[PDB]
Amino acid sequence: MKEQLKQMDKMKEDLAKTERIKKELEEQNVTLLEQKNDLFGSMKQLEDKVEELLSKNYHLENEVARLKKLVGER
Amino acid sequence: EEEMKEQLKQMDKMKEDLAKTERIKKELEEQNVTLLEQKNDLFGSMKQLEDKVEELLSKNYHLENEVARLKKLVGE
Repeated sequence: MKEQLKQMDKMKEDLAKTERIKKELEEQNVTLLEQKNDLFGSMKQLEDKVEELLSKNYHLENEVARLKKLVGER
Repeated sequence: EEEMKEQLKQMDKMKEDLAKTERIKKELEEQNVTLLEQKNDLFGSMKQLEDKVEELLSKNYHLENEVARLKKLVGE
């Protein structure tokens, strides 16, 4: 019966360790989900930015081309 | 001294509380490694998006200088 109290003593520290690590992982898990979400939010902003710049790029190409003719270039 | 059955059992419930917690722990490590991979892939896409943003900003800049040059050329 004495060894059990001991076997239990060790077991208590193992459970305590495993539990604390389980809690760290839960927190980590929560941080990752919120980080993936942040990246989705950032990509949506960049995609719209790319859209906007693309329109500006196409508009600018049309201006240059028109002005190229007007001045007799290339 | 017949109190042993109490802790001898308390011992058994602890043996399972430990196996359970370890099983959940390993599951979480697993899921977290997955989320980590998914987080990196997303991060990569974003970077590429950023690469595209810079390139466009750069082409547009050159293009705006052309308009400027050409306009000046017309006025001379």
